[PDB]
Amino acid sequence: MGEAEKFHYIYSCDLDINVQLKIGSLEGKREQKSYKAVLEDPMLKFSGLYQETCSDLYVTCQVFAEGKPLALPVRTSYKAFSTRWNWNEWLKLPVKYPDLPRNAQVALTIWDVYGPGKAVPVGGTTVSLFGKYGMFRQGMHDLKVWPNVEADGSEPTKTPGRTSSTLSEDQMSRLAKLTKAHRQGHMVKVDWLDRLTFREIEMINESEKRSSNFMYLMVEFRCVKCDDKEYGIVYYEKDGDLTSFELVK
Amino acid sequence: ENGLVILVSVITSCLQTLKYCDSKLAALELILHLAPRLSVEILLDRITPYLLHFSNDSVPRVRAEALRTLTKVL
Amino acid sequence: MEGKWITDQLRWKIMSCKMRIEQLKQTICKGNEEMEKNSEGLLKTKEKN
Amino acid sequence: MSSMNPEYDYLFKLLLIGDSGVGKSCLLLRFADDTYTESYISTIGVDFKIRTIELDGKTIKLQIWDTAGLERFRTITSSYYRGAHGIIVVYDVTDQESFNNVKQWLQEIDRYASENVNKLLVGNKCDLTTKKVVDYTTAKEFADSLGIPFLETSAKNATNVEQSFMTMAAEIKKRM
Amino acid sequence: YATVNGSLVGWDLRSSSNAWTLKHDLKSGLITSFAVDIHQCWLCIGTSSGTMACWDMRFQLPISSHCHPSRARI
Amino acid sequence: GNYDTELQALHEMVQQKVVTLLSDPENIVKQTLMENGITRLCVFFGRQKANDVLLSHMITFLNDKNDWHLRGAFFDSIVGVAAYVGWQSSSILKPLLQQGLSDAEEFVIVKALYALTCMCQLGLLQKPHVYEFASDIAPFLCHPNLWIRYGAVGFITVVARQISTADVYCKLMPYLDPYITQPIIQIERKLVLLSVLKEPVSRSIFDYALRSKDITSLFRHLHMRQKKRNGSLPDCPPPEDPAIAQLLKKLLSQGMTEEEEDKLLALKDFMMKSNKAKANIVDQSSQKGVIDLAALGITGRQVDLVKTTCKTELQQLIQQKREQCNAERIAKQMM
Amino acid sequence: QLNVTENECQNYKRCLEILEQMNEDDSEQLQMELKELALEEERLIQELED
Ligand SMILES: Nc1nc2c(ncn2[C@@H]2O[C@H](COP(=O)(O)OP(=O)(O)OP(=O)(O)O)[C@@H](O)[C@H]2O)c(=O)[nH]1
Repeated sequence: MGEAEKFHYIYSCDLDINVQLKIGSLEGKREQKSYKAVLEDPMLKFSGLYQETCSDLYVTCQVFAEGKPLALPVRTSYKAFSTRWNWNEWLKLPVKYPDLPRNAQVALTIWDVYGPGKAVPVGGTTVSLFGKYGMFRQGMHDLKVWPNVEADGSEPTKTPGRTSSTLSEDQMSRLAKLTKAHRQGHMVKVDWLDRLTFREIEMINESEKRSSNFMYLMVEFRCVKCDDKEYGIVYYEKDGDLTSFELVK
Repeated sequence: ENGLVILVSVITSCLQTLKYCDSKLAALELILHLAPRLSVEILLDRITPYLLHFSNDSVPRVRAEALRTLTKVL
Repeated sequence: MEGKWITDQLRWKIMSCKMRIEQLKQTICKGNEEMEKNSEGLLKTKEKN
Repeated sequence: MSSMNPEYDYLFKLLLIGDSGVGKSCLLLRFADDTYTESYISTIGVDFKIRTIELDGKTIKLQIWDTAGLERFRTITSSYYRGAHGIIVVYDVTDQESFNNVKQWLQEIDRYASENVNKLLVGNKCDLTTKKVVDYTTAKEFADSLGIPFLETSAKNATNVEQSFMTMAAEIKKRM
Repeated sequence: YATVNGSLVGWDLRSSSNAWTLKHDLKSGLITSFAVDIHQCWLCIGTSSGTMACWDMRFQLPISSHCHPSRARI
Repeated sequence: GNYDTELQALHEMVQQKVVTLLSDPENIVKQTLMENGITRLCVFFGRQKANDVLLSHMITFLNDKNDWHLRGAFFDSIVGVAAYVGWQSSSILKPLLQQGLSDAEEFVIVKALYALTCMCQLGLLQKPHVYEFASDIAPFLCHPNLWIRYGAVGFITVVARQISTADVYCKLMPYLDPYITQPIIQIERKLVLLSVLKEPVSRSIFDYALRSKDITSLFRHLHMRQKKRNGSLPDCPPPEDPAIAQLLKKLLSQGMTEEEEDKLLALKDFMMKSNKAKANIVDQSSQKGVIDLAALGITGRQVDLVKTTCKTELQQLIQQKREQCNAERIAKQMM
Repeated sequence: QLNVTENECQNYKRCLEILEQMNEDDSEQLQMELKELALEEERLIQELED
């Protein structure tokens, strides 16, 4: 169990730097279509679905607020993937910290080649840039990718990446959050329990991976440090800092 | 449309004293929704002068929206 | 070239046909494999019932 | 003077880390349990096998933690490195990406691990000579540039694996 | 508290909400008694069929199930 | 009013701002302008002014070697500017298009190839240039990068649709022959050409060659091996340079087949230029994903966790951190 | 311009000679093969349906 007696934070209006999000790796299987699907559209054979190795996919990240795009989409450079889709690329988003509204969301859509000059979405995810308490997201976040749909920027997003606790609690999602909370040292370490519990989590995750073939794209947000202290960006407005009159009627 | 001329007067009387960014954006939302329903004379005389005023607001989001609003209104 | 054009039209169909025949065979092979997996599952499920 | 136990003269926390699908689990199974399988269950969280050894007549209980190699089970902070006595960084000789990332793991070790932690690069999947893409000199220049012990191993074609754990124990004992 | 239908529910008397909910496998027998770790990390449920099932409270997952050789009630 | 004096005032007003934008200190502004209005601005400046004022400004974007997005945006919008300047601009764009097909960012090559596809589709390239570009682009038909690979198909297919059937067989086919598996006359169908393409170079082989520092010696040695297969040289001497000996052994050990050696040579010009471009970027280069606030000079507010709408959400964050911090301490303290 | 015209003329002369020298591929033989491949496809369509 870690410790931190002081919380260091900065108003999003005070961080005059671009917001950068690193699109990391996409872990999971993309399902191939039937031969009848290849008969219906022969161009499918030449699509990236028919490359045996992990196709060289890229994610275009565009920030949306109130359903309107704040800036142009930024794309990961082309990288050749062998056995795993691992971009490990820090993307410089065209949105500054002071220019993000409180309801700002990042839509990341993974695209693959679909014949000559045509790109088709592999899947999309949308994550809010500010948390439920207005704190900008930190650390590594695994976003559920909705297959065959572009990332949606409307509010509320139709392709949400972080399924809130208000919906059906996915045992995988709850356990994934718990595994991460454990890794950071936010959960009590019980050596004997861990070996058994984590082994149980491995069985659950293995079983879920077989039935839920959904892909999860990892995105990591940058962290801010000054004098070795981490600072959190909280949504705040620049101007954030008499009902009865005797004479003025 | 005869009634809308009077309605525009309520909004326009406030745009010069708005203090909060939430309100400044809201004022622009009102102008965008009312603009398609006003007469061209009212648009150029009573709406157009206020958007350029907002373009000098201290909130950068407001300056951008002022340009977006002015572009759509015109 | 009018003649060569007609011959190349046939050659496109032939190469496409070979691809289609091969894809059909691959699809049929997958279908039989799936029917086998479903049959094996059906037998286990019938025993399970 | 202090309390000590006859079951182990020293207890070394080892720790396997490295990208997914490199061989971190199979190294642990091949050392601790002389076990292997082709069936892959992606490690999550932590695992904690035990083997007790004697080295130089002194008795060392190795406690050889696995770790998650998938990113979705991984976090910027990681408390697993805390109190580790040795760290073993693993790559798959058939996976260039898993090789390149070795520097990123050494970034992790240097941020969180014990300041004197004995690293050891282990080139797992060294049975895949048909597909080896990071070769001995290529790694040895890097490993020797850090001065970290190095080996190439296969948990499939076991024998290299044994020397990997013996090496880690040796380099730990030299610190202890 | 544990119920006959195998539901172990922890009612938080501060907020009146269920702090955690565990569902025991009735194949392991009727719940007869339970113990909660002093370190509050885990809890163990004993059953009428002699099964002792271990539950990790930190993750809220059943980790292991073992049955007494004689299957006698706990 | 006087119409020409007012129209000239409008042109003067728009010309002043467009040039003001094409010179903005933030590259995103240039990119935003290119995507949101470069076609509209060409009508605004006029045919003559657009080439001297607009194109001359747009060409300066290919000089930004650090931001590959801008170079990509250059190729995305040059299609529209060129369409307005006219064929009189083609002589200025011709050298620029060849520079794109050799960009450092593999995505810039994809955009440039697409740009060439769009430019050829619109008939913006002169007859001699269309054939000359096809010769430079045909080697890409075997590139390992699927985006580039399909991009090449896009260029070859557009070219094949633009020229006469006689010229396709007499001139277009000879440039494609080294990269196609079968001689099909119906190259005009995108599906046909995609089906007749030879397998691309293996990513391990292609990447290993482009990553080689001695690409000149490697290609020189490869040219000797090719001369051996062509019968021009009776025996290929072993590589004089041990670096080439290591590379040749590695490429063969990685599975370099005779077809892959032939494909590498066809791609020689692209690989050679790209290697130099990558070296130029390295020569110019807080890489850690960490933002240093001391470097930005921003003073953060700090609140001890031990004991307006934005203010309310802020109070909620402070409440959550305060509660969460105490809760974590209690769990450890209880052990 | 004169040289460019001569090169294009030479290329057409060569291309005509090449098409004239390329043995006339049997249109009938390819048509017979195509009829056979269509039958195989029809067989595979029925087999795939099965
Ligand atoms: N050929 C060969 N395959 C191996 C070897 N070691 C491991 N593998 C394969 O790789 C798989 C995964 O081994 P792991 O130890 O789980 O690799 P890992 O880094 O721990 O993967 P995660 O546990 O998900 O982090 C095994 O199931 C084998 O398929 C080896 O030595 N030779």
